[PDB]
Amino acid sequence: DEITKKYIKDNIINVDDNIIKKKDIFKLKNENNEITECAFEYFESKKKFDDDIESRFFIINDNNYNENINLIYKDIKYCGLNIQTTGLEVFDENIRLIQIAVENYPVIIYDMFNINKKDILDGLRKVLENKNIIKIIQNGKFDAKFLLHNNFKIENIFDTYIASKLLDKNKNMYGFKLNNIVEKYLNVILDKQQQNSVWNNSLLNNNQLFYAARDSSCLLKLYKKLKEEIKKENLHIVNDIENKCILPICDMELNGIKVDLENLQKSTNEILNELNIEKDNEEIISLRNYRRLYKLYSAFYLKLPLHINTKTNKIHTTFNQLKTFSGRFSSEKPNLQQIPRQKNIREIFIPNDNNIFIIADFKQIELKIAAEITNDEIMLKAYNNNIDLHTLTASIITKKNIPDINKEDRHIAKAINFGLIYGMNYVNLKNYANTYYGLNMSLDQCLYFYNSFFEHYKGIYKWHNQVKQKRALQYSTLSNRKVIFPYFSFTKALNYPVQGTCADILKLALVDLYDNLKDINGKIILCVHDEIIIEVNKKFQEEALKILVQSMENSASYFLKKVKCEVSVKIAENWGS
Ligand code: NA
Repeated sequence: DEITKKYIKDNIINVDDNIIKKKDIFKLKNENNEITECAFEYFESKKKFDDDIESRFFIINDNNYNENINLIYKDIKYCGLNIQTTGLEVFDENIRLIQIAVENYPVIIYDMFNINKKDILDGLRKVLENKNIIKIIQNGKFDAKFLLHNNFKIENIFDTYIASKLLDKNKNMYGFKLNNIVEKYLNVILDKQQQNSVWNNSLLNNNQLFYAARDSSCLLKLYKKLKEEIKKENLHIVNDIENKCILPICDMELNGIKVDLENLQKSTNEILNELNIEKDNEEIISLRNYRRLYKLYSAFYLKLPLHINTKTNKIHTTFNQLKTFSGRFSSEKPNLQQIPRQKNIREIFIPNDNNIFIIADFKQIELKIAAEITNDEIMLKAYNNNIDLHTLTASIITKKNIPDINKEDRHIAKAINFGLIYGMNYVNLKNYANTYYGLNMSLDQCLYFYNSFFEHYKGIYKWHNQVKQKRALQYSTLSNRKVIFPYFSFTKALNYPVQGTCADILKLALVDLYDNLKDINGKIILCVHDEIIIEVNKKFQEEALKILVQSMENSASYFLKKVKCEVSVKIAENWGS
């Protein structure tokens, strides 16, 4: 095979006989400041492509290299970053190729396997590092993980998937592939034909480089149009937050979380013993106890070891920030939000030797947001004077005073608050309290709760009547996250703004946290519900404490402009304390 052996010096296998090595002159304007033209050797296709998408490209080996190529980067503002790797899991794979697409230029492809001189990469590294160069990516979290793990400081990322996923206003589950997005906004059907490629071998296939290169080219025009649609429907803030939240997410996944095997397998054998005890064993006893221990055992304790990286005893879960309807985070394999909320269990999660955990929580942020969005004078003033809404509600229900209040009144107040705020009638309220609070409150009594509640909280009353009357399907957030319902659901309609705003505060907090937590080399570990976990060296204890508090408070203060959030923090050696 002579045609196949045609471009072996460039580590390319010519299968379809469709590749051409062309050496020509390029019109650069760099060097010093004068227009300096330079000759390069690029590759082109014999077969002409249908629509107008760049397919010409350079390949970079340690053998063949031209410093002048770096001059292409000089004075750019955005580029199409797209890498190909030897698999999925970064920790057990290597980066094959790294591609950069530049306006009106053929794609630049670094071959990482054949390269060996570091000097070359300095161009790539400088670009990726350059805070002022926008790197356009498809599924940026993935590539970003690989790069950060392979030590490539990246910054200023624009994610096409995020853009497309937001412009969807969350009304479609599928249709977010590169081909689909391009086919939609650019109106160009990609040739596709991408079979299961093997980047592991040192010979690069012919067609795969073309298609791959195109997958970079389209990111430019696509970035332009998507950018335009974003700034049109006012989603700049959202995009800013999310696209900046990429790196924090990568930090979470890369850092993982260490687990103690002693207490783990101890609890395994113990709960297993109690399980078999219940197996050998009124009604509530056998049923609830057996199935409870069964879930804690099989559905948790037996599941967890699957994701334990044996040698490190770390769990590296995968996070998602747009697969959630509300907008909050979602973790999978395992699902951290699915793990029980007890002390005995979570105790098995520990920091590393010279490190220590810091765990922050947002207190009553749901009702705080609801208070501002609703703009209820009574609730806002109650918060401004540092008073728990449950204490308030309890005082309004029982007509007691703050000294004469008692814990049970706060209990009832909790049921009433979390019940009625999210819109529900006194009947369902009785069921809700009777189920989740075990309170035999008469229907008349719950009616009294309803009337007193809404009679006092006129803000909430107006909010409810507004939503219930307009019966809108479109809904937004303080970050302006638009969502479209299929049908008008009252509860969901009331709930979405709150949950969404909460999510926004969490993400913005993680971004600010990721940027502030660098000096003491502090690590981000976890974000579940309304609590965040960071791991820092025992030296930076009080420091990291102040940092975390200030960061979250700055976020909550960014969105909320007339409510002060209470961030309760605990410096711990365990998740449970
Ligand atoms: Na790709």
